Amino acid sequence: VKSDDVNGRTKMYKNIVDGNHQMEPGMPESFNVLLKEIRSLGINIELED
Amino acid sequence: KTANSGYLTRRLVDVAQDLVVTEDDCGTHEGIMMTPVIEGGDVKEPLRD
Amino acid sequence: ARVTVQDAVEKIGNRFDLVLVAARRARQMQVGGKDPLVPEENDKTTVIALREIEEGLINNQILDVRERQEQQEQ
Amino acid sequence: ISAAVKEFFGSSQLSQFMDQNNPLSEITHKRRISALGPGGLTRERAGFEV
Amino acid sequence: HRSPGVFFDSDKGKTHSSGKVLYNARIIPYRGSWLDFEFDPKDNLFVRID
Amino acid sequence: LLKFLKAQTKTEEFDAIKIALASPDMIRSWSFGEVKKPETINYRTFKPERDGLFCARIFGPVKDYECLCGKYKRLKHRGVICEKCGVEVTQTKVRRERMGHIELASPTAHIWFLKSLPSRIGLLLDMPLRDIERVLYFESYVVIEGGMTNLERQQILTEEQYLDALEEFGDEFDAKMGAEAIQALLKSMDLEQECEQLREELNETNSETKRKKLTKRIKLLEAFVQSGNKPEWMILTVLPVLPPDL
Amino acid sequence: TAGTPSGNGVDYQDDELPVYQGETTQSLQDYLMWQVELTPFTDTDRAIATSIVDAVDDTGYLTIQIEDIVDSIGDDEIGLEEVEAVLKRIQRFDPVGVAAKDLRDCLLIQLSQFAKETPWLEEARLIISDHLDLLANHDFRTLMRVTRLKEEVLKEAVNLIQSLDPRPGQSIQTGEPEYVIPDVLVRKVNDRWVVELNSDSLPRLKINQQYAAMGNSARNDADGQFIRSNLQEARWLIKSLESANDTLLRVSRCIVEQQQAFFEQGEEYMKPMVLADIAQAVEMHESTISRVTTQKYLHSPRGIFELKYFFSSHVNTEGGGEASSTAIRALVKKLIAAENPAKPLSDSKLTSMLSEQGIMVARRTVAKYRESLSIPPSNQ
DNA sequence: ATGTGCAACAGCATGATCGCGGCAAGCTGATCGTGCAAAAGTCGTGCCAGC
RNA sequence: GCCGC
DNA sequence: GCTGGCACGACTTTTGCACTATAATAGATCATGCTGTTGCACAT
Ligand SMILES: [Zn+2]
Repeated sequence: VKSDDVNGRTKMYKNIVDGNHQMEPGMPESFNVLLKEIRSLGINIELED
Repeated sequence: KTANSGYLTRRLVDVAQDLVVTEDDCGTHEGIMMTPVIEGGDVKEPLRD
Repeated sequence: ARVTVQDAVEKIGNRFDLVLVAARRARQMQVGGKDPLVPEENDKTTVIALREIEEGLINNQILDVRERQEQQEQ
Repeated sequence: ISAAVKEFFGSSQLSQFMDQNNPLSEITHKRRISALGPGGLTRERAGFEV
Repeated sequence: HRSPGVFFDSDKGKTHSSGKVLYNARIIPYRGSWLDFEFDPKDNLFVRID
Repeated sequence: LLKFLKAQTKTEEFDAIKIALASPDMIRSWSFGEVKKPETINYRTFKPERDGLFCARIFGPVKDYECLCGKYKRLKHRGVICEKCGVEVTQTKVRRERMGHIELASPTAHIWFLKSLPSRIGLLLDMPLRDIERVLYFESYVVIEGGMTNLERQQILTEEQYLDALEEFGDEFDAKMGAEAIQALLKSMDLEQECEQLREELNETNSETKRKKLTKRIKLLEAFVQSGNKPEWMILTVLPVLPPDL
Repeated sequence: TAGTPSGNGVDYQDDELPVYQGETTQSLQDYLMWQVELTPFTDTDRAIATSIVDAVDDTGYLTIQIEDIVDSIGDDEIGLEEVEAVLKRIQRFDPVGVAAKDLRDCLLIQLSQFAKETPWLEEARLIISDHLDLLANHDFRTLMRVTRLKEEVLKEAVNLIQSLDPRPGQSIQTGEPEYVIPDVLVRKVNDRWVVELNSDSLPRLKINQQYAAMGNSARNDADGQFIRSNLQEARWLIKSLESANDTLLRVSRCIVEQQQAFFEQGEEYMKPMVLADIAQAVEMHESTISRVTTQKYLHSPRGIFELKYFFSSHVNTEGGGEASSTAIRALVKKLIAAENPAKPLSDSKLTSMLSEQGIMVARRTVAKYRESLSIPPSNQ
């Protein structure tokens, strides 16, 4: 919430202003950048279900 | 010496990161032998400690 | 003001579960649909929930039975 | 000529901003001996004896 | 910095783990390529130019 | 076709991240297009160059829901590709997701696998890394097949030896000194029979020196067959590129 | 250099592998979205708000029509009544008056947010703003009679109207005027107006390319010699850059040679030089010269900073030989400004004056030159 | 009694070497010409509608 | 890089 | 009658195709794994 969740930042700020104190976390952007980096080599890495 | 201390702490933390108390009682009868630490004519650690 | 949470810890002894119990009680008393069962002394919901746990009238089982009762009511 | 001279004077490891707190810091900085530099010894290459 | 000239060293005599002390000689010019002489643990004269 | 939330669907449930080699077909599947010009942007109009490292026909648009040439620049148009430019009206946040690729027109070897002390190619083909590096840089030839001639399967004959063989053997000598040669020799391998021969050699003869090498080689072989990867993919012919926004 | 500026603000991301990383900037649309996210809106209301704030221009005005917004939604029960309410709610954001359909609406909303007790609230709320705006554009002499009000009161109502912000939302911009002029073509004044070139960096590039490529090749650590592996790429790059600088310098020298008079004495002394004029001078095709001198910039003490502003083919059928319409436009601007307070500046009169001066130009062209960067001073 | 197989030693390449914060300082550029159809774009000029 | 812990 | 925004026939500009010898430089350990060469032990 505090660093990389682009939607999480706005959602948590909106909750704080409203007075909800709820998190609703997500996926940090840094992991997406790392995945794109590793995929930019000849290596495949994916988030399976 | 701070660099050596930091490297050692990093290695210890990583080698022991994934250890968690996940059970109430294993029920094993095994154990280790506890005796006060003696060395020549001097005592370092009594059994109580 | 709960400076120390020892009694609340001993009421439900894990030091980890009471965090979740107080979190859910504070959600009930803050989001809505609930009122404190202890006199409110201009305190935040967190310490009100902690005091309720300390007094012995809040725990996971009764929270679950109240949730079931409200679910069946509607 | 100008490029080399100005590159040495303006951008070098052994030509740094002088301290201006007190006259003592200026005096100390002016007569300062450094082991680093272009032809010197780097920080991590330094043993316990140097 | 180190003055140009000739320096003889013994590298503390702990390299081959046999207790044999190794002597080396270095010639350092102000500008140019270094020249070096070294002792093998089999007592052979070896140079390390540049 | 309104009230679409592609931001909410961006987050999906997942578990157990997995890693494997990427085939050229998979790299093409990731790609939204192919780049062919080296310059990133032109200074003529301060716009990304067509089919370049920084482009807008691929990688998505450059400024919100606008498109190049300004034919379709508004939110009313969605997912529409202009006739003048292949730019698609999109939230311009896909500059961090679309990958693209390049075609090499000549196979090259992955430095990830060839250059490492336990080299996977070298111990997968049971040859030293030195001669593999020599052939990969056109220093020497490597022959394949040639059963009729006296040349072996993994010969390391040099240029002079190649000329001598051409003068003497003439045909039947199939030797190449590029990455195509190593690719072909990796393709021609029959992996299951190789593993069976390894097992037979390991159990028949016992020696503390060759046992470790045979165990490592059979371990790599069984890992390759079970994992579903193809050893040809170690060398790559299609190279992906990073999104511009990263 | 007698006076030199201190170094301008600059930085580069350090102790971070993706060097220079980035830095987010807050624009008008981003601020509008941030404000929208913190007000109670329904899902349909949120969608309408996003759709209408996407259409906000840089100046803060709506570019697309409201009916076009309704069509953009493309859903039932989202008729214009709802989008009107949503837009009217949106207008009262931090840049009060943002997302306004027209000037009238902007002034109406700006005047709406007030104490409701100002001396001339109702005087200019609709009598001046919502009515007779075109009259207020002119001297508004008949506006006093039209609104049945004294001219003294209108003298303060006009000031009150002018006190409002004309273009709200343009005070939010975070862009920096860093679009300064490289002026790669420097020029000084001499006995023959010599032209030089700066910012070549060719010696620096040659030295760096040497010390990298030929430095590695001369280094004996690698087996063999990299006589063509690295050495024969720096040579190609240096030759290409030298050729580019050479043709740029040749084109610039041709340009100054044919345009010496523009720089000498009066400024408006440009000949109507065509691309073929320089093409024959440098023995090169016109397309390459056009691609070369189309955004290159020169640094002149008095002349303009461009290399395409001189390239005009505007013979205009001048009396004696040919002329350039740039000088004609400059003369028209100079003469129109220096005229009587009435300032007729009639198109026929201007054409007659130009013909008397020697510029045989039709009366319809002069109207175009005037309208390009000016308006007729009540010439109608 | 000479020849073949295997274990050990020396040389070589690879990887790593504590955090957090404040001044600071340099900018890391470009590229190429082609000569021609083919296209798009532009300018001097004349038109009708409003005052 | 210089300095502070 | 006077004036001010719209189109047309030459000119002008843009764009893909398209092939183009000299030199910074060497000042840590410390451990680990792999490769090539040599010496010790067994066989007909
Ligand atoms: Zn487009």
